[PDB]
Amino acid sequence: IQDTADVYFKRKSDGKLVFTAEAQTASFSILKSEKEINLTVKNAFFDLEWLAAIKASKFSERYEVEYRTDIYIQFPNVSPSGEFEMSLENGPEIKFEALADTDTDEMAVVIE
Amino acid sequence: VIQDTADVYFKRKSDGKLVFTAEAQTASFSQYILKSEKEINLTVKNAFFDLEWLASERYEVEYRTIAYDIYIQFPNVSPSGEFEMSLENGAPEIKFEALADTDTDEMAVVIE
Amino acid sequence: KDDEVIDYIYGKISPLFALQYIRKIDLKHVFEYDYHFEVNGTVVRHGFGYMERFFELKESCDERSKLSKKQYERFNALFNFFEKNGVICMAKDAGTLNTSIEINSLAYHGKYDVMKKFIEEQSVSIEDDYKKAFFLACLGRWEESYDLYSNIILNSIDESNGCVYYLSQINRYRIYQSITQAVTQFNGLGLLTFGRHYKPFTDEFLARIEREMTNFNIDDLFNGMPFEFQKKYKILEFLSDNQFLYDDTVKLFELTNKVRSEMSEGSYSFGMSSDIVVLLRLYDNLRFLYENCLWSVSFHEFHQYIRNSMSLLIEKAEYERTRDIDELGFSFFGSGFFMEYYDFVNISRHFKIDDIKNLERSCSIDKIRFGEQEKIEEYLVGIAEEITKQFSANGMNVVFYTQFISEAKAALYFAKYVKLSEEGLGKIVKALLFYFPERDLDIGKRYVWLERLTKCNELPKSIISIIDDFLVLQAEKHIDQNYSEVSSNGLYSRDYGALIKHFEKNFISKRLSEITLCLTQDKQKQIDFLFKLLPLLSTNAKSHLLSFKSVENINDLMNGIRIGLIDEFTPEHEELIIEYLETRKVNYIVEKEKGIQTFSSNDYMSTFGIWYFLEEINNSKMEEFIGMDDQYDFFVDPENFDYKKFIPSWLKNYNDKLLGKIAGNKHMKHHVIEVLKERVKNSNDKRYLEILMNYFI
Amino acid sequence: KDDEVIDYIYGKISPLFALQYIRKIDLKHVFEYDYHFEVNGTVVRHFGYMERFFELKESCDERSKLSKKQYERFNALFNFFEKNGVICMAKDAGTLNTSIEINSLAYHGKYDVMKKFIEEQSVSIEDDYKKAFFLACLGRWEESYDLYSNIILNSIDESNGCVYYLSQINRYRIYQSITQAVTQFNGLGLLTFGRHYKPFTDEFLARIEREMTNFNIDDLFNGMPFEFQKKYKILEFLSDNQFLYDDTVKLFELTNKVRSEMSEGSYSFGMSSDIVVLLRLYDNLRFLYENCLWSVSFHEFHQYIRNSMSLLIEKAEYERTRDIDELGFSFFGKKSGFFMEYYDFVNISRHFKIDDIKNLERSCSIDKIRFGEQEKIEEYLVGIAEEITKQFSANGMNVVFYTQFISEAKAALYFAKYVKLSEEGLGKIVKALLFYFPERDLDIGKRYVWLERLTKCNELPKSIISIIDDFLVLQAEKHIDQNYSEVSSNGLYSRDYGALIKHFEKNFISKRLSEITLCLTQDKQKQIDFLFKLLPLLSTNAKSHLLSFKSVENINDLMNGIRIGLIDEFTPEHEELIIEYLETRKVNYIVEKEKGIQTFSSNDYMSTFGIWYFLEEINNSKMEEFIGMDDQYDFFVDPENFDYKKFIPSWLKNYNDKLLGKIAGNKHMKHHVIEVLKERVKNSNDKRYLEILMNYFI
Repeated sequence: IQDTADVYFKRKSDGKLVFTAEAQTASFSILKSEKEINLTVKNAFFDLEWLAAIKASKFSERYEVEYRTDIYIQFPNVSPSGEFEMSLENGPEIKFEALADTDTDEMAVVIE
Repeated sequence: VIQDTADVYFKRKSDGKLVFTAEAQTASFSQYILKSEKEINLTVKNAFFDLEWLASERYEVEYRTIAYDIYIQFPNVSPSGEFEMSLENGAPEIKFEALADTDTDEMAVVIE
Repeated sequence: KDDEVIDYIYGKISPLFALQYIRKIDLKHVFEYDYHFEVNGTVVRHGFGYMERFFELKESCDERSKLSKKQYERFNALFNFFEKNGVICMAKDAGTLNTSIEINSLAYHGKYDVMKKFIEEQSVSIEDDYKKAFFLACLGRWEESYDLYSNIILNSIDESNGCVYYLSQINRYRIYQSITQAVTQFNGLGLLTFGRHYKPFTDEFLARIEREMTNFNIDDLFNGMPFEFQKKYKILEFLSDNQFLYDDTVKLFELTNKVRSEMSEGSYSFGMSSDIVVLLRLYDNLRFLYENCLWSVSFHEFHQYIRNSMSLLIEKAEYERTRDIDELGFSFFGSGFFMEYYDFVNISRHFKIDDIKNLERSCSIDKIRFGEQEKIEEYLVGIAEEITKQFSANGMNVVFYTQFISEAKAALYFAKYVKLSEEGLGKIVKALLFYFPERDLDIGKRYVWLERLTKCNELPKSIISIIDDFLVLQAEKHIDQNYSEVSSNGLYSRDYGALIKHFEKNFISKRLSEITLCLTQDKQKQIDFLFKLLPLLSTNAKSHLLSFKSVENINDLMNGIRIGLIDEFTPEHEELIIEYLETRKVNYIVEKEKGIQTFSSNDYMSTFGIWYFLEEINNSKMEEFIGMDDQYDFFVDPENFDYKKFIPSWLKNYNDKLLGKIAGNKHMKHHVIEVLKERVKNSNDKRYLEILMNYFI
Repeated sequence: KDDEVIDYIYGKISPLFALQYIRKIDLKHVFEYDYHFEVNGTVVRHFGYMERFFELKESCDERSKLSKKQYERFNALFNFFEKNGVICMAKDAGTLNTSIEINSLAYHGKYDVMKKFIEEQSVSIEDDYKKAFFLACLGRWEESYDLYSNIILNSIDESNGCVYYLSQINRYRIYQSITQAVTQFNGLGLLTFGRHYKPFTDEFLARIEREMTNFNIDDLFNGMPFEFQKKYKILEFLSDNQFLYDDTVKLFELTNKVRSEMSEGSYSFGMSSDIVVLLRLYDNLRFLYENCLWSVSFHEFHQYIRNSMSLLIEKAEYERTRDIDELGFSFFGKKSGFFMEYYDFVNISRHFKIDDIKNLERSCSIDKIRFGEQEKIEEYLVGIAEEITKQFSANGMNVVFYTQFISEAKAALYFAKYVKLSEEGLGKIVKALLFYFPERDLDIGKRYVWLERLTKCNELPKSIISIIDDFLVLQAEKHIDQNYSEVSSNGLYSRDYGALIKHFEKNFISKRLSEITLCLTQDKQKQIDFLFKLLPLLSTNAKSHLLSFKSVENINDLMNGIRIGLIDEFTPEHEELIIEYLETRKVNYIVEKEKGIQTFSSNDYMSTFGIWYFLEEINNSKMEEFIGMDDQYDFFVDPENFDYKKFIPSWLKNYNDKLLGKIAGNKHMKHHVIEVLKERVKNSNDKRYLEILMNYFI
């Protein structure tokens, strides 16, 4: 398969694109299971129409991630973990993790 | 317990005149009709040569240390200094390899 | 003259009592390359004996008694300032040397309440306002910090102090970079992360500071200054450089290469090894930066430097912990590394979770002994008190949130190896479970971090009560019919119950019964959640619950199997199993033309295979269809087989019983032994060795 | 205007055709931080300014409207971009493969070609620049310094500032070279070379120290006209004492990234970090070498290249040996891995020391790495051997060039193990290694080790055997004098070329050793002893004639006869000698207990005696009549008394297969061995401890 893929970020209320990037790193770490999927992408441009104190609350949205490379990779539930680090040289790295609800267990889907 | 800081004396064999003195820095030891395969490499620290000595050949090395007398003898040694001109700059280290003559196959002695 | 020795040292070092700490490796410039001071005291010569005479006066009180009053005062100041730094004597007269780090900074220890009290206090002088500006920058109040720095820069010239002027210029520039990158990250990325647009600093502030900071180079500040200051404070010259913290990185790289080469060869170093140099340099740089009130939280480079130094030290300590010896080596070898309060704070503040996980992978921090546990408990209790106080009210400092939540997370993650008391553990658990933000720790991460805290503290009654209140709150949150928790770990609310039962097997909750005994068939999304927590309530409440809800779905079936409700299997369960395994193939043969690999994360089918191997489910119709998954070559036909289904990861994924049964079979044993030998030979992993030494021979 | 695009690129890049190679990462300063060129071509924005120009490349119709001057500018820009490597934009990027090609006579070590070029007549100033570099490389340092000084003198008159500045830097660095060279030649040069060798006279140093005073590397850029400051900002980073520092920091960051990805087991997409490391290393190498810059005088450049190559090898080993799930097998099924070429071979040979290569062999497995372009490697090795034999066959040697060249020659001959050679090249290399390599750098043991490692893929044809025969004859003639004794740092002596010959030529006799053996007498000692080492290499008549003179009356002769296979079945009065030795050892032992002499000698007679005991050849009761306190004999006198350890943990890897197999065949120490082996394999990483755990023990 081609070594470069494309990443599309969408919202789970209207199917509206949020941003588009190029993939950089993918890490994949009664019975049970305990696994994590961390995705790191590169310089991303946000959607031209989507752009228009802190309380411990979870009144957030849900998001989907699509990898295109035909090879299709679907992450239905994702959460972006943005870390804040200021640098010396001054003059965009985005990370997210795959989620999973407790009744429709699904963390990664592959379509060939 | 050993002080972990010994003193090394480098002298000329066939005569005995002391050549120089140094501080031990690094000691590396690598290993029917049996055979021997082992090498001893010694690296010392800032050293000054004998005043009288400055004005093939064989040499001996003596390590002096105390555990609270502990003596280490290398009868046959060979220096292996290498020329490496460097940036900045304006005492360097000196490397020895333990030799072994074919009559008496001895390359290291320890005295307690 | 013996009384003339201190004239030269004073005439070259007099400017240096205007600071709070200087580096021993930074003393080379003040003496203009005459001697060299090692990182652990001792001085070494490199045309009159200059530094030898002064240290000679120290060991003979008789010789220094002939000095006058001014000379005695100079000697006392020099001796006290040397004692404050760490310069001791010459190398030729050196002896036993032990160095302990002691940073006197309120910022390092995270005394936020003390810093607030000091900020509210009245001003005294210019240095007090310097410390005040640093404390306000640390505490997330950035606008007042910028204003105070500007006022300090304004009045430093009138107060006739140049070091304050220069350091305040540098601090204001670095905090300007801080606000610039802060607004840049808050605008284009805070929309998706925080779920909001949050712009604390208004347009006027940025408009002012961008105009003021234009054409303000970090370099040339030293040159654009009086020449007397150029001669007196050359030691600060290296601060004014864009490519800052670069020489330390190069020296760290060289020392890392030396240490790795010595680890590979297996050599025996003498005296001051390279790792000791790394530790001393790291401590020296830390003390220099923190004690001088310099803004370096705004750097990922300082964090990288400290991370690399600590990781190298841990790896080296692991190497000396696991190494072989010889007889010659014993004749030379014949000083273990242990973690203290300062190392704990360094790792907590400067490491991310990924770095700590990498450290745990490569090294074994369990075998490392931890000391000064009272101070560590105090630090953790302070962190928990701060988080609960700040998040228990209607307030939060978002910038301080971004600079503080990472350290709080790392500290609570590294508190696994530290033994705590009952009250401190209770406070930490309450602050972690009731007030930690949900965007940083989901339910799975919360459970993992709570569970890892019981490795050395067990589970007293107070923690169980706190977990009970947390579960009651979750149950009340599940009243709404539009709630659903998502975990990045696969661990959900039905794990606090298992954790509770592992320590308090006999236990019922007095508060969950009422919400269970106040149910109705229309109160869905609460019956489902309470089915997770069935073993936690009374038997009467249990039966009242299992009346409303039957086992009519597969998820309920595996739930009842999981919580131990069903021990012996029941009819019409293989009915559901065969229905699922038939619908999967019914969808399979229509997607073959479509070509969908559909490697979902659902583990129902492998679990069904494992159930098959234990003979609890056994029936001819089970193998009627066979799905897409490769894992049925294990439990449906161990002779057909393939390259692999997912065995290589599943030997480490499985448990002891199934691996032991794997060792008890006919033919796949040789394939397993071949793959295991290949893995252990062409890799380094303890798990592949344990399953090779214990269950296989 | 579409014709106006090339005015700006020429107006900002016009100076940069005054050089021979520039770095893509160094193109940021010439455009004053407008775009960013990635290390492998593609440009990224940070009015489309190079976008239009790169559009003209793919459409010959659009560039046909330019005038003659515009067409010439476009041709020059396109050719210069092609020479560098700038291709297109990232958004229009495609399949990219980068190959390194350094056009420098110094890199390939064409010493004869360099001498011919130096002897040729001068042409211009750049020719003398190259001449000065070639003279500095070739060890002729005084003429190099003089040529550099003359170039600096006449550069101002010739009006070429770049030559002036580069010649200043080169003269300063070569001045450092001579300074450190004489400093190291005075002290520690008396002991190594066994002489005081001072090539440069007092006048030279007296002149250069006066000339070079108050000559800082820094501020050279500022002390030049502002036009040069604007035009050649790309060279500004050369004038810095703390040079090669940014590359080190970037290498450290990339190393941390690569190690973290190795630990996690992640899957990098597209241009990974190791590709960046390789491309940056190649770029820096080409920049420094093609511009004729004196950087042999740096241990820092050697360190940088060493670190880059070691990181690349470790990464390649990881991807070769990594544990792979379905995803990795799917995405990298064909295993487009890392393989070694001529340039990598030359880099490793020139920039690595023997210790570094040994560390690489310990950590990695270079045997599994495939080597290509073997004809060029054979040519390089043959050239090295020809140079060494030409230099050391006559009465001359450039000692400074000797110090700069012998290390690379040693490293190249050590790394030639993995390269398959032809018959003639192997013969030349072996002859130059055995007959002309200095004895102060390679003793007999190192010589034998390096010769033996060369037969892993080349076997041993007849010519090599003949060369070894002449070497042995020369050694025998050297042993005529009664004051000669060879010393080895490895324990391998002249009685190993015979074993190496017999391993490939079991039936073989030497026609020249017989006469020196058949011309002996009872007073010709120190030659009979040496010939006893080599007995299986002679004729049967010569063998009997030699054994007529010398009996087995000493222990060394006994173990020699055991070694060369002279004695198969043991003989009486041999246990007599063994008992005498092990009685005298204890007789000296109990007098030193009060004195307290630990006396760990390196002699292995007693452990070998124990090993002989366990094969029942020496079975007796008077052997346990005494103990030398040595721990090693608890194995073979009382496996039940035991201790912590004697030297077992290193001796499982020291022993051979037969004795380990017999160790597995015993009563009680097996469980202690299994415990220590489990402890070693658990709390360590070593393949050997795994093999003895998987093969001889279960």
